[PDB]
Amino acid sequence: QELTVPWDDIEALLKNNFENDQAAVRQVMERLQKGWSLAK
Amino acid sequence: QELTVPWDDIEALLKNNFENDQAAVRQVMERLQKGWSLAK
Repeated sequence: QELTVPWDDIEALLKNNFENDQAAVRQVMERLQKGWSLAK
Repeated sequence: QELTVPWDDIEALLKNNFENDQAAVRQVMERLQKGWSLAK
């Protein structure tokens, strides 16, 4: 699939969503990206 | 990992990001979710 995901904007969303757990922002973003690479 | 992702907010972000291709919003959200389930 030829689709581009705004990882910057998503990181900002998860950053806000995890307004305490930046470590969680990391884990969720890295799992989303990894998963994006797995679900290709 | 015990992490919750705002799929609603992300869908809105991708909806805005793909301000033309709602079909792409679908494909990206479904691949992010599937990938989330794969990268567990």
